[PDB]
Amino acid sequence: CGVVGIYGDSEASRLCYLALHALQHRGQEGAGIVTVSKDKVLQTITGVGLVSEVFSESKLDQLPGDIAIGHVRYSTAGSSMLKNVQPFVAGYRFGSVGVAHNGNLVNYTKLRADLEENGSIFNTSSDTEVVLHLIAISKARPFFMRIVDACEKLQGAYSMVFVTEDKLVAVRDPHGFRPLVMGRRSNGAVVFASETCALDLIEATYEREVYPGEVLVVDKDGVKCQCLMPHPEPKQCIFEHIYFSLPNSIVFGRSVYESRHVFGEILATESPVDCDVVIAVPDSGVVAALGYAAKAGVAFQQGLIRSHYVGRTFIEPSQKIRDFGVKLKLSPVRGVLEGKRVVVVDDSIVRGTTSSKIVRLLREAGAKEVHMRIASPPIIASCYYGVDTPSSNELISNRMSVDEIRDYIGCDSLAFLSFETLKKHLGEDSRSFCYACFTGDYPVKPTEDKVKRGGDFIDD
Amino acid sequence: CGVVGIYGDSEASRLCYLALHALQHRGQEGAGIVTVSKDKVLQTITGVGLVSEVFSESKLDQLPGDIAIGHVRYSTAGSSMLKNVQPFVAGYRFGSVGVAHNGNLVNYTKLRADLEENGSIFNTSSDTEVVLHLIAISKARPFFMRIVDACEKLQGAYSMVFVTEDKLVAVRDPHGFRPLVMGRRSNGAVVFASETCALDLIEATYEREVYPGEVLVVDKDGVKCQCLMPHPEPKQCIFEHIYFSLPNSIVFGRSVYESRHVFGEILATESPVDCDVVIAVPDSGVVAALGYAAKAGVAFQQGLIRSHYVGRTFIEPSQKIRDFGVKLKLSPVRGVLEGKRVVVVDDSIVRGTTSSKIVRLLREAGAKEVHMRIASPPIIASCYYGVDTPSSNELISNRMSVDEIRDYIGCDSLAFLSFETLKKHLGEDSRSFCYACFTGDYPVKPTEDKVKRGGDFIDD
Amino acid sequence: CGVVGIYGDSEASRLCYLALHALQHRGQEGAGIVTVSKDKVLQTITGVGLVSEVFSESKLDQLPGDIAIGHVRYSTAGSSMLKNVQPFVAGYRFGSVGVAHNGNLVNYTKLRADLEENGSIFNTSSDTEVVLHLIAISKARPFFMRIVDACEKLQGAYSMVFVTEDKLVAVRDPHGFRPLVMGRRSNGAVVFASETCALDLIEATYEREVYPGEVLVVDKDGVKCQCLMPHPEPKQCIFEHIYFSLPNSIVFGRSVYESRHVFGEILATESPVDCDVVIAVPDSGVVAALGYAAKAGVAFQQGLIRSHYVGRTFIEPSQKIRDFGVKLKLSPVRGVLEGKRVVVVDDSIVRGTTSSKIVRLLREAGAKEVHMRIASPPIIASCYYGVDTPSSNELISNRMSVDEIRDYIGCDSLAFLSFETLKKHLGEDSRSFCYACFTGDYPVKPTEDKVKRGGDFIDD
Amino acid sequence: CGVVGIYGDSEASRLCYLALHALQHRGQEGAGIVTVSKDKVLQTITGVGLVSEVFSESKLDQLPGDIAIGHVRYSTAGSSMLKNVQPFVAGYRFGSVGVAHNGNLVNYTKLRADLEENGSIFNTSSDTEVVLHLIAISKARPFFMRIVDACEKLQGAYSMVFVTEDKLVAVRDPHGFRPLVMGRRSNGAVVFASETCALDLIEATYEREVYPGEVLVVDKDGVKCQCLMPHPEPKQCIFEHIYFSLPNSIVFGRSVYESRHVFGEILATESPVDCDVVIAVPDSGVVAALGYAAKAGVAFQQGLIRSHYVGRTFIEPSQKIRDFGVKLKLSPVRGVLEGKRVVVVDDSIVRGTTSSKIVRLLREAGAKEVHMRIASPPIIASCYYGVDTPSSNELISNRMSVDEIRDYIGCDSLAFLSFETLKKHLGEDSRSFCYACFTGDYPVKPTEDKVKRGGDFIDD
Ligand code: SF4
Ligand code: SF4
Ligand code: SF4
Ligand code: SF4
Repeated sequence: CGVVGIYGDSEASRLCYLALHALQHRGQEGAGIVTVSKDKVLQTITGVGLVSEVFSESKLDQLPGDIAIGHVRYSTAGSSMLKNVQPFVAGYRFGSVGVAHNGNLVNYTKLRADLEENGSIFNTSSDTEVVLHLIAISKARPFFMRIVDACEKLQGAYSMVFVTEDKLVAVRDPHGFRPLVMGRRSNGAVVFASETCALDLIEATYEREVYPGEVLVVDKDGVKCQCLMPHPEPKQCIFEHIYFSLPNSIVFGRSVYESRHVFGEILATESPVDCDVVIAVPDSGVVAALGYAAKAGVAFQQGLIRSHYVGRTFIEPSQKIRDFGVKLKLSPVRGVLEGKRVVVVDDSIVRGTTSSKIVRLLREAGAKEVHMRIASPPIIASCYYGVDTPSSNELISNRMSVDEIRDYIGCDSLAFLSFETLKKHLGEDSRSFCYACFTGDYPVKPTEDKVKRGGDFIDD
Repeated sequence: CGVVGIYGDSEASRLCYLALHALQHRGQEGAGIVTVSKDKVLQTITGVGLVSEVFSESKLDQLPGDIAIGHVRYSTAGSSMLKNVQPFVAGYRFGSVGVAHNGNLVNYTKLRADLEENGSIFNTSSDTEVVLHLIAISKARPFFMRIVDACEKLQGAYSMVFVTEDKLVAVRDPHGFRPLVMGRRSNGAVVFASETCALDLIEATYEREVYPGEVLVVDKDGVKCQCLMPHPEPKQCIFEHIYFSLPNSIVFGRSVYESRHVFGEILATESPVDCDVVIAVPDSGVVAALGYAAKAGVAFQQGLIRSHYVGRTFIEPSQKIRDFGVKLKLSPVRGVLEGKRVVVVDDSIVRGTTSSKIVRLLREAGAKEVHMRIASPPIIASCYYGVDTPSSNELISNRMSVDEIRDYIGCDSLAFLSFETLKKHLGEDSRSFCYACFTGDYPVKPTEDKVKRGGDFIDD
Repeated sequence: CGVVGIYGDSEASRLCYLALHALQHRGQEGAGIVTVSKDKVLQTITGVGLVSEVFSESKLDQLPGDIAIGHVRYSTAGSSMLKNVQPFVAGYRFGSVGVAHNGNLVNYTKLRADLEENGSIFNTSSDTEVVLHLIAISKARPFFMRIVDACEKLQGAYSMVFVTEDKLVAVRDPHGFRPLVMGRRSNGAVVFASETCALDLIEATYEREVYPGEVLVVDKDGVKCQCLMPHPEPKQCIFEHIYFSLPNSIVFGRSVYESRHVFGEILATESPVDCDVVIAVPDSGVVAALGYAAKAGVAFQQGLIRSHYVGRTFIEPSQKIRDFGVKLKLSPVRGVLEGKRVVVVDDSIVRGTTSSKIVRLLREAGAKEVHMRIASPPIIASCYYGVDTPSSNELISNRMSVDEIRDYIGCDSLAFLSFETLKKHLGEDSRSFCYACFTGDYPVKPTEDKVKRGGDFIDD
Repeated sequence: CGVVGIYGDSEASRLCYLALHALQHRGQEGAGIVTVSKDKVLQTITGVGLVSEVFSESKLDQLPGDIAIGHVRYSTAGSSMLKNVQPFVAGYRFGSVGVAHNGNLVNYTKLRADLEENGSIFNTSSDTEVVLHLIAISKARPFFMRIVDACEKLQGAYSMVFVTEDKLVAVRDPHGFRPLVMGRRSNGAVVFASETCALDLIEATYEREVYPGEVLVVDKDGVKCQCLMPHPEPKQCIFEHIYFSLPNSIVFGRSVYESRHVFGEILATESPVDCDVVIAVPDSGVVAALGYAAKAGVAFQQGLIRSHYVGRTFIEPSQKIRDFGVKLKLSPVRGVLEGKRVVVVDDSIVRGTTSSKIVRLLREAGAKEVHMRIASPPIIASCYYGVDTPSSNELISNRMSVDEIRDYIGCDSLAFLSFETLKKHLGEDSRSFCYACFTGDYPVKPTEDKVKRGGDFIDD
């Protein structure tokens, strides 16, 4: 998912909408904005669909004010989602507060059961309602002290933005699992975003990361760090660099473009093969493939073309056209592929069902050989920190060998990025990253049965 | 507002939709349904607008199950409503529960402040969330005992339907302020509705009123009254008969058609005037006007015609046409009015602004005289029991005399229904009705500053 | 169908929209407007659905100008209509012209075949495209002379409004089959409409009928009758008074309210029966029923209530609820009907399927007897003049006797309005009306196989 | 624009929808389909917007049949388009016919004036209605002979597909200005499309080009060439290869991918400059830039990223952010640009306004130098053959020098593709291509004042 906050700008809702648009890749199932009116009321509008499908200019017009947070939401309920109320808003003894969260509370069920034992009710099963509940039972003042009280009980990943009647506060969990960054507009306006690309769009100059364990709060006085909670060696999600963030972004202080380009280079040195063309699975693996092509010394060619007009809800012929889902967004250039030995670069392999479709598509297009190259180590464990992966037995690198996956998807060779060379490339910062999906060893371990943060607002 | 519940029918969502349609007059600002899937999960879909604007056949298809409750909501936020989340659903230690409510908790702010003092948060400012909170902090079992526990702390009006993973329960407050009735379908299906007309549509035979102070619960065993909470002398809302319900309805055991027809008769005996025509303000006052015409001995004529295609949002010429809102739904028949002395019957006068528009419309249409007759006593005090009236100083009968209102709206005579003759017509049951809007004396008095239940899910 | 035209008003599109709304009863399948920009271009927007479903304030904004015509369209394709392009616009040697038509060209197929023989193509099968074709092959000048040339070849009914780059012209066929009336606004604005009620809404004072055979043209000079084409004794459609127009209207110089009230009176004198209540089928037959109740000396009671929220596309339970279409818009008042002998008044009986449903509905509501009274003579022949009736063998008065229809619909008695007493009530003007649907004798007879003017813009 | 036809498939409308989707780049302003029902009626549904915005599964369901043509339209009226009625359908003496056209009739106004002189009317100002008119006045039989008769009067570009009650015919004008290609499905189904990519999607194997001057007709007998009209030396649009078609396409027998890659190579040999990075303006110039990077020997990097979620209607901050239109779809990777000398490749320059925006965007992103390279010769003359270019004085290469454009857009160097080296690369086929937009010399010259085919169905 993705979060956004703006303090001190008369177009807070519009700028929040734009930054949510710039982060749309982080979550397509839902969107929402919460803005503080000049009379200090939290107006919220929230729906299922894309940021543009949820917000019209008519609706942005119903959100006047100087402060706003915004959330963009991923969900395996896909388009069959019934309700979405994130950013979550509530009222309690100290006023009104809304929160937008990106992450996953590992100890959600224990926290919820303990709160339920004293009569708490839950409108949604989302972590952010547990965060608000914890803040509410806190007896400390001011608001940031209650945020501190609440966060000390949370295990897991969280990057959050809170909005109140006159404050905007950003929180990054002590491990720093999830990206959060701060920028400033030409006027005093302060913005937080999940990635720097959202800052770039609305011309908020990137200033710094929000630090792991930090509680930044901006009000009339300005931006002030009012807590650097105790935090160990970091564990920032490596999958942000592998897959989840955009190449223009600078997440965790690194250029995502350079990460993926170097991954491609590593694949080419460490698992070369005679080939005539290097191509990508677009648009993800283009950058990595460029790097592979650079080291391998054979030219990159745009052998597959992503369609501009993909919809994700599309008609299919009655007489079966097999693999229509992919053929509706990937078109092969027969001129580039016919009779050639093709190295096709891609960013990962989880289920393995779509890689098979892509290999078949390339072969039907005239490819003589298809050598697959994955710009990531094999994914063996589930993510417990806020991005949905299937269960551990559904991960094809848990069931099958590398040679077995090679046979299953039907390609001549198959090579993953070596985990050890990844750590070598990171070098000094190799200790600053979570790799649980490649190793199986989690920095924060689940205390009982655990969940993916976003399902649906449908109640058991 | 209006509520509906169905237990024991494989088409629960569809039948709930139809009954909400049959109650659409009770509330046009929002609608919603909650249905229990075969796997015992509470699926809910809820939106702003009419029942047909909120529910498509596609969406009814996402609500399979045997149990469902439904709510249809009134709100002075009109079409500018941002969020509507009623019927309200939540999860707590004993499972999942949804509730639909019609009424008003007089002591909401005290109940909410006391709950806030122990760390409760509130997603909405609606009474029904307070009811769920109270149920949740109850330590009793079973569910109906917690309903009893919660209701003993509520002052005010409430007719509610609760749904859980396998039960449907109906609750009527001890004064019986608000209608609630029960009926049975051909199969075992049990339905509760705010008015009998919803029962009539979906062919659930009317069985009985839910009694004041009753907690009916239907499950696999059947319908069982499991509490008849202590209850004073009833105070059923007389405005259900004056204005709020449909003539086909039998609310509080009486035919609403007969109530309004007799009111018209009373107006004609007790305040006659020489006239040539008796007409109504449609479609509300047609029935009363018929009765007036009968007693007065001059013929009823349909002198105004309501338009079938009223939209409630509508374009207006830029060169202002005066009173375009009424002219867009009421068309006079000049043949019936030209040169005649007209007695025009209507159900009430609150603000008094539209009565003036209607008199002007009749005069422009050729009426020689316009004698206004209101099929209700003068409305002087605000309703504290779940249907929105303006504040007491905004009620024209608080500021002005009967003769003063006559002058302000511009008619030759003006007469209200005598309160004493209303009580005489009720006779034996004259003690069973709330009249606070005609007297000023409330059966349940507000403990502090008090609210109207509808609001908007926009947070202070 | 219904037509509208406005000349000389800067809000021509908005006023056209409003008048089309005021005529919405004439046709619900389509709508459209054509307005002349200040640069003398004919901007047109046209769609399937109601006037409000077709035109948004955003779309009215794309139609600036001083002149506009508008059409509202009936079609047996119902909501399954694929295209609608009426008002029809075209360009030809003398500029650009749009036309909106209400009526039916009896000799359409002959006219179209003769035009096809010289290479004409037809985008639609509508009469109005034939009218434009005929105007175009005319070699006369000015424009009204070409209209005259074209109309002399048309047999049948037509009330039309033409718009050009700077003129608005109204045409009524020599028999005057179809209503057309003219009014003036406060500024110079001149409007034509199918019924006076559309004039009344937008405050254009009714001036006069457009006369049978008249070609009125309004331009910068003003309104001028430039042709009173030869026309015989008129044959104005009696069904406008029986069914098609609104009671507020004055069609053909008569009050439709008085027509229907007198019809009710006639039914009561000429076919009385012992009864306890007189009721109507709402909203059509209320006026007639009032008159019946007046003569019969038993009180009218609103025994059925039309629903305000009828949709015409509505969900129905899977387990069969019989006659759900009617039960979804007509609700009986059991108090008015239980155990009583009911006379129910209605405006016609064509198919006879719905009268049976209504009788059954009344009986289920407790009626002891159901005496049906039809405020119209029996309909035996099809209309050849622009309002769709089923074929002659589908008309129940063609198959069955009066006593046979009585048995088929299941009522105790059944009585139609006597044709001879209808002619007596008309008196002097009894010669001025078409009665072909009651007699079978047509004033203008079809020259070959003939059509209903509106089908679909779907091509054979 | 783009055209599609399918004969002999029970899913003709669905397959037409998919092929129109695969051609969506050819025109975004409108879409439409015409399908022949089993009863031999031409059902058509047609609207403004994208293919997915125009067609729902509900609407495809209303188009059953075995034959269908489809059109996708470009229009400078953009989203402000009022009506789109293409594919055009009509009825005439020999039955019913629909046509979809891509091209431009140079002699439209003369053809239309001559047809107007004999009484023709025109619903639209589109060329395709003139084609239908000409077919209709033909006295020859069969249908293809009338097509031949009509085409002999047309000067200009046209690739058309006609549908009748039982035939599908394809027509390519004698110069072959516009692409049209034929393919076959697994069952007998025959499809025509503007580009091979539409064939590829729905698995119709590419068979051959439709030849310049050809009239192919497919019916029950099969595909038969029934006219190879006299045709000069071809003049196929070079802009199909420069800009208009997709790289997966094989238009005019050549791989568009190879054309653009070679153009990039030519730019690098003939106008080199010291640089550190080669980047493209996505996604258009990626292929050419790849070729440039190959010849120049400096690596390609994806220095700009096109946004996936471009909307073409989009909100903008009220405190103006400059160049928001481009910043909303192109994001620079600062890591790739900061301090580097950038060669940025793009496919053309017409107005020159957006190139300036892009250079500014690159400079703000840290580029030390910006060398622009255009993979096309300078565009000096307007296209008279069916794709909209501004007038000749609006083309920046008409006003300014190459060095002058370099200064105006603000880059260090600027180089266009040499026209002579383009002709050299074409070699044998250099005579088979229209270059009027680079030379000024037209193969077919306008006989009088001339138009762009798209317009809007708004009438003068
Ligand atoms: S388990 Fe994988 S996806 Fe989850 S935080 Fe760790 S590295 Fe990222
Ligand atoms: S105050 Fe009036 S409206 Fe309110 S419950 Fe009492 S009688 Fe009804
Ligand atoms: S046939 Fe009947 S409906 Fe038709 S014009 Fe004559 S009276 Fe009217
Ligand atoms: S003028 Fe240019 S764009 Fe037009 S057809 Fe010729 S080459 Fe193509």
